[PDB]
Amino acid sequence: HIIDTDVHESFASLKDLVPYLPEPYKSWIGNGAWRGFSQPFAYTSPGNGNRADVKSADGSASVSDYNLMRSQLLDPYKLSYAVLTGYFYPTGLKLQYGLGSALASAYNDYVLEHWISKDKRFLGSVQINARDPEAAAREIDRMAAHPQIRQVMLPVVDDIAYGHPMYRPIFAAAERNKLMVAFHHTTFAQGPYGMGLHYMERHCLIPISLMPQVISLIANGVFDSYPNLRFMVLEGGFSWLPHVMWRMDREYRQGRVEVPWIKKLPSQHCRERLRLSTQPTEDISGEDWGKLIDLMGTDDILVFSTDYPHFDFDDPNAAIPKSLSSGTRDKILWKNAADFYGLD
Amino acid sequence: HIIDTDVHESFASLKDLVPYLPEPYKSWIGNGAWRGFSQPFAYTSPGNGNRADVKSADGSASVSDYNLMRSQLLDPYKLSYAVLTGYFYPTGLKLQYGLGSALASAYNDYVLEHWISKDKRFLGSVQINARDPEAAAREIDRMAAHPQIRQVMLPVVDDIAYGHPMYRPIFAAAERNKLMVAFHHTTFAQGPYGMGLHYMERHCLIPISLMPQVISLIANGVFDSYPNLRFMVLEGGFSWLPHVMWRMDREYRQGRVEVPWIKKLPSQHCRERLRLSTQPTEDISGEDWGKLIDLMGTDDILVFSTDYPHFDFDDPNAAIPKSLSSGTRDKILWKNAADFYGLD
Ligand SMILES: [Fe+3]
Ligand SMILES: [Fe+3]
Ligand SMILES: [Fe+3]
Ligand SMILES: [Mg+2]
Ligand SMILES: [Mg+2]
Repeated sequence: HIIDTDVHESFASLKDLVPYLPEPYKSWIGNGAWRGFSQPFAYTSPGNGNRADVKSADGSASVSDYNLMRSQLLDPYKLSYAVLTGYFYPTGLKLQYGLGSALASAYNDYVLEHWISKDKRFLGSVQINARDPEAAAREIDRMAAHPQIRQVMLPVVDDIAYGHPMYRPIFAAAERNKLMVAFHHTTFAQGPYGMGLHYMERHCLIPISLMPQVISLIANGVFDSYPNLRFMVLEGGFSWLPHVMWRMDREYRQGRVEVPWIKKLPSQHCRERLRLSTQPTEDISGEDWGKLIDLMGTDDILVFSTDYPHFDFDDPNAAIPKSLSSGTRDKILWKNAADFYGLD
Repeated sequence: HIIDTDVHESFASLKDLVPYLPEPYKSWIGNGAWRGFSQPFAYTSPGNGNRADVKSADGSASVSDYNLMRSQLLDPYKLSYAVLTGYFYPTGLKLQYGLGSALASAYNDYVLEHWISKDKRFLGSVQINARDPEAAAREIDRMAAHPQIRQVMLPVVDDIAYGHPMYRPIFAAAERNKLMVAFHHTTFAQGPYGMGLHYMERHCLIPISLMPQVISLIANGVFDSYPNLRFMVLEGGFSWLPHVMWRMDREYRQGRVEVPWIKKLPSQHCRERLRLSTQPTEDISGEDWGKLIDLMGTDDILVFSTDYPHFDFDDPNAAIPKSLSSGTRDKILWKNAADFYGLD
């Protein structure tokens, strides 16, 4: 039993969405008025962000061929489930919201037709344009129909803290439709002072772009006001979570006159309803895993992911220390995710 | 012994700096053309950011009376040394660099005459305007000649990552003058998406404004370029340091080719020359302290501080768990700081 919570599929070409777009957007994209995203840095690994044996058609760090994924990932590792978390994140567009929203819908149509419908091991994400939270809510209502769709994907761009009350229609729609919430960094993710000055630094900063989302959701009452949502943060690490939990607890105890809508200790909200992917490895010893899980106070929090097809892919047979107890190992590799997605 | 690495003294009024200012800044400040900083949020603790029993003359979260510090902190605890870290950080001025630098200089004159020269337990910090690194370097040259001056303060404002090469004259001047480097957050410290929406969330975010300075300094070669410098990050916590060290090590291994100037593993750099204060408390058990020290791989890193006179003052007799070994406790309470400042 293995569930993979982070897999990056994509179209082969941006014009694959033209059949799904209404005019004028259809003509804008068909005639080349916008050519898509191009990450604002050079990858320093061979393979251009992917493993060396995976290329997408448009060059991005993704996979555009289901046959390649099935033959490299799904079948060889005998995955029970693989969560498609996308890669084309229209929330990265900072103007022309009507365009970003039409791209979000068109992308979800494309993935349902050429991915999710091809394999029962897939669990799908609703991609959205979070800059129009009401349109995003309507796309969530649209796509929650399909029983394999299980979460909404909230992309971490440069300028959005998702606990801002502007975004509440998104979480209300997610809850309404029995979908969970997932967070993933974009090519625009940054620290307080930018992405740094080199690729290696930009990549060190990815955890720093994501810890404020946990802090934001809790301080602004997102956990308290949608009790049926669980929240999964992918690819930001987990070794920092003891500190984020203890810190939030201290600030809650000292400052609760200011935040009376928080009705549990932040650490308790997190143990109950926050999940963090294990990928990428920090190359940590087995006894160090056990210590960190102790400090977290539970083994319910970690979910396995490979992050196929990216360069720092986590081999399922080597990422999770086998010295861990069997109950904990089963939780990390599949039970924690299974409970998150309401499976079995 | 006990050495306090974080104590916030200030002037009683900004006009106290007039006697040290040249024209036209002398007249600007004396006549009230600028009235100083005023933090952009309401404190939610009784005490306006301070202990309920300490009030500064200008209303800021600091202490302006040496007699009060001596009888509330220096004498009652038998402090061997106290590091005056300031509070008024002119780097927060984002224009009129000439004025900002004259204020740094004036402030340093004030502190030497009315604070440092009054008590041999004080270690002093050079306050600067980091927006003009060449002027900042001349002020470091000017003040380093006093023996109690032992470090330069690098304030963490909203928009400065100190690893950017523009800042190298500051590190060059520190190393040349045999001073160390300390970082402290300002009232302008923030995360990637601002300082949040509540005071409690702004306070949660402080460690997020400080972790990127460790990442910036290492990735951009500050550690390797200035091997005789030691770096202290204050008030950011320390439970996050294992993640930051592990992450940076991982990024280094997979991306050396981009950063050949980094001659040691980031974790080794940190174990040897990065220090972190223990304040404020996260309320964690002695057992858990020992596990975190395990995860950093040394007990050389932590330095005690009270952060007098702030609301989350750490009492020297209760902040450091007693189940830790006496060696570790001695290192934390004074020996790590003594070696950092070149004392005893
Ligand atoms: Fe991923
Ligand atoms: Fe990735
Ligand atoms: Fe403080
Ligand atoms: Mg000196
Ligand atoms: Mg305290």
